[PDB]
Amino acid sequence: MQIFVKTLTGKTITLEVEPSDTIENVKAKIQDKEGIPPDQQRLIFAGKQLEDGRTLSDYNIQKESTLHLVLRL
Amino acid sequence: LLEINETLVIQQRGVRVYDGEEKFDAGTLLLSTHRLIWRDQKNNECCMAIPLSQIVFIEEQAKIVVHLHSKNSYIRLSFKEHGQIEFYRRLSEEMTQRR
Repeated sequence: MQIFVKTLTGKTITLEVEPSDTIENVKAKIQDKEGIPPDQQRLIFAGKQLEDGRTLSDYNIQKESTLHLVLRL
Repeated sequence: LLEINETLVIQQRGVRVYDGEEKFDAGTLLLSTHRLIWRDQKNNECCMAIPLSQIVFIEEQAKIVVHLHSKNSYIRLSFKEHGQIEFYRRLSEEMTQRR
């Protein structure tokens, strides 16, 4: 499946991933095409913040979902 | 100024609204089940903002920050008159189930 991580610019990163994928892994993809260090990333999902050592599966994220990216203050 | 099926959560005063970092606006922020209402000190143009469905993520800075959407990503709210974290609690709880 492929999910999308929208930035607060309205930019959308189309990421191809699997449910076995972890959040930091996802942040790796982000950085391999947006510059953003994983240190500053915060993948949001319906308000809930997504912690690193947890696979997408744990958050019950499905195909074509939409997550958001918000830089640490 | 509330819509049908929309109900009040809490009204708290002494709020300020900063853009990025600012050398604000005083008044009273009012949260609701669907909107983030803001009634100003100067009644002439009283009652403005009402996102809540767009606010992507909220947090604490040191005051509560709100990423509502070259330009700033958020606005932040300062609670001069005590009423912080009773609001943070109710703003997170309500905002997350507003999808």
